[PDB]
Amino acid sequence: RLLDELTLEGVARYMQSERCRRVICLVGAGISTSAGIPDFRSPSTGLYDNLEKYHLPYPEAIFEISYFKKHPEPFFALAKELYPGQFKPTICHYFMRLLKDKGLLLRCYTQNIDTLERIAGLEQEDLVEAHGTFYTSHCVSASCRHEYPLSWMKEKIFSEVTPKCEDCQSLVKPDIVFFGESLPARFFSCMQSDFLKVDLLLVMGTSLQVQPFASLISKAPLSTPRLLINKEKAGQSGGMDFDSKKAYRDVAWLGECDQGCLALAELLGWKKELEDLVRREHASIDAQS
Amino acid sequence: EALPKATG
Ligand SMILES: *[C][C]N1=NN([C]2O[C]([C]OP([O])(=O)OP([O])(=O)O[C][C]3O[C](N4[C]=NC5=C4N=[C]N=C5[N])[C]([O])[C]3[O])[C]([O])[C]2[O])C([C][C][C][C][C][C][C][C][C][C][C][C])=[C]1
Ligand SMILES: [Zn+2]
Repeated sequence: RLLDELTLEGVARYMQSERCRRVICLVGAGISTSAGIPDFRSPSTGLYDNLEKYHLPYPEAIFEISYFKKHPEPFFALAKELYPGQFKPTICHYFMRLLKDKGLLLRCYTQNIDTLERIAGLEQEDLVEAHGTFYTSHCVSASCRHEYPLSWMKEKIFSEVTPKCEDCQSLVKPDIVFFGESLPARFFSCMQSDFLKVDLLLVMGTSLQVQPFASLISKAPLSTPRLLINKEKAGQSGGMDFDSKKAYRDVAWLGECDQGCLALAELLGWKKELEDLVRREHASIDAQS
Repeated sequence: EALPKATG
């Protein structure tokens, strides 16, 4: 086994060894809830528990592409209701930024569309935005593909006018990979090389229920340690094995992503670095307001 | 016919 003990401190010591050079992060909505952007599965607060008003056949229909193309108004109403007053990345995003700054980050595969990874300073090469982004939008006509910015989209969303393409009058959709849409080719290009050379998987803020993203946890070599930082266990059935007698590489830190990243950063000797990074960047954002 | 799709 590569971990000396199945704890956060053991993962930290492994990350300080020379064997751990390439770290892949797999993140979901949980790493952004502390930024005011709700998740999907959490009781009461999750999006799937707050869609009775939109009168949908099933909660996921508001995020399914065929439903959107038939009835886009519920999605854009929900978007107006959820559009954040401020885009501030979390301590978890800035922990990934520290991984980048120290040359340890091979890739961040994110399921989120909030661009907080970019805002925290992760560059395009560092990112697999597996499910797209809200930042750009496109006409849904494949022979048109007129691109519209977040300003145009946000204006149409708050004026409660359904976004329509100025050239062919088709629907304009944010560049989110809705359910039923294919993931970008970059996902499948990166995975091929990334998961042959990964030394540590860091899974944060995801329930690991949406495919093909969840399957990524089984693409790593069997020796590669995997650390989950999440309010609840996830990815158990090559699934996650935290508790069995055969457990050897999977560690679950149950709690807030921000708290677990603070603790791991402190165990690595990065407490003050992460604090300064968060302070400076949140100040820069509050200044550019 | 297409690359793998986002599915719950
Ligand atoms: C196919 C494609 N697609 N996808 N999608 C979605 O789905 C999914 C989901 O998953 P996730 O991300 O993982 O999430 P959930 O399930 O909810 O889970 C979460 C998790 O985490 C946790 N937590 C929470 N919080 C917390 C935690 N932990 C720690 N810490 C903290 N703080 C819980 O417990 C659980 O486990 C994915 O993939 C996604 O992507 C889709 C859909 C999309 C949609 C979008 C849009 C929305 C609206 C708008 C918004 C705007 C903003 C700016 C598709
Ligand atoms: Zn068009």
